[PDB]
Amino acid sequence: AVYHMTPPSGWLCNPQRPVTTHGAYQLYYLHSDQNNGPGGWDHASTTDGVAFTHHGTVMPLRPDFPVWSGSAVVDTANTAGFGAGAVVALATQPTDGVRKYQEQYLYWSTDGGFTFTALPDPVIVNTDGRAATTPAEIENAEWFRDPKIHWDTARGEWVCVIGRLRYAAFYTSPNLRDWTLRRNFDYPNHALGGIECPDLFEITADDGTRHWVLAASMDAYGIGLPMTYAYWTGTWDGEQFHADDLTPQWLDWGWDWYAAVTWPSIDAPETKRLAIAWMNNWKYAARDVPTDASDGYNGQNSIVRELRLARQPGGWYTLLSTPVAALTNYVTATTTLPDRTVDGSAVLPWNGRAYEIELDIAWDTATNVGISVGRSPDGTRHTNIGKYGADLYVDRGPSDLAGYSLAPYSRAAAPIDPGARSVHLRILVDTQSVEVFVNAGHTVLSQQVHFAEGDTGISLYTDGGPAHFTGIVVREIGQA
Repeated sequence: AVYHMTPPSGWLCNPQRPVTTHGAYQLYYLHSDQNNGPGGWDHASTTDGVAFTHHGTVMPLRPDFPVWSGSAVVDTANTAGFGAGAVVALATQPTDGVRKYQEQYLYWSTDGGFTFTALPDPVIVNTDGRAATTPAEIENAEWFRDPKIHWDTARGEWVCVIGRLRYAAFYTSPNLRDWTLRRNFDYPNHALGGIECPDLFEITADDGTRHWVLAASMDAYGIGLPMTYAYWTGTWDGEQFHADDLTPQWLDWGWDWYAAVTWPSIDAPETKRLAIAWMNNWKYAARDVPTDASDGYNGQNSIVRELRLARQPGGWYTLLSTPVAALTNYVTATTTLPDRTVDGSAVLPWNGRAYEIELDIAWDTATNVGISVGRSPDGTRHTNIGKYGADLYVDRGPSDLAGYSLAPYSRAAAPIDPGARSVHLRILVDTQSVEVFVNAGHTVLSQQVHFAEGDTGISLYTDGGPAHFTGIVVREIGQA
């Protein structure tokens, strides 16, 4: 990947919410030497959200004691007693290597999050596990992970949300060590998924109102929905979370945007948040990838995006997404191409493997319009991005690579007004991925695509009528 974070080597997995220290973002992420094997937390730093500097392991795997997802906060006020400004983290670990014993262990750092020390006794015990007898009880005790901590300014205390089987548990604490159980958060459509890597935060909307947001990585594929990140706007009152609407909204409609995490930006923590996700999907994550053979590593993170909460008619709010602005600083060349009308298909006179392409498409009677990226000159390979019916789709099927096929997960789609007769697209193409930001960023589709060396072309196509392709600009991107 030219501009997507990847591990120097090994298996990359769940990113952990970055903390801000030493004037930079300290990102942590699950890492293992063996693909889908046990591991711990590794560390990387980024000043702009694009380029990263890897620092190695920070919370190592220990004999039959791996470290799973969690979160870290800067104890500015020294509420935990490990020193003012100490970086305090909570992570799920299966005690004694026993899955039903998975509980939350605390780790702390006094050097801005570079080295950590472990607290021998877990701060949030899995009592369910030490009583689970029936299959149901055990299955439930085996889903108690990914603690996400948030400082509730209004109540002056720490609140933590933990993922369970189809529900989320909440705990509060004044010192990060002594936690008090609160009321679970239940949602009605369990076909949605069961809550992993939950997110909890406060953000101020474009109208100045403040809001809480509870989210989590799901798996609603069974009901035609994403396997990414869903969120419920609402309020946390210290006892329970009140979702404004029990039907959640989605942040990505692509195949690969899992275990996403968000964090407040440096320049505007209350209104703008940054977000990054592991670009993989458990339907096929456990396998070797092209990069394994070519570079000895497996997995990359998504591009970092900026989020903001916008008010909607009726009084509800929704998040909008956009590529981190800093990406612009890595643009090495900018190519504009003349507007053109095409009826059928046309190959653009440009080739590349890592770039961003923006364009507008307008049509009338056409029943399908789109653009193909990663097009091989032999015409057999390409990823299609277009509008059809009520879908703004991304079809990576024609890009399936022998020995690494992503089939049958080929056509992803975001909802789009079926009456739309034009659309704006901003597409980020890298060596192993395609990320599509639609229109104003309300819908985004992120997916890994295994492009071959020669998959460099771009073509335009329509079905059922001509379309006018305008404002075509391609920005080549170079790494650091």
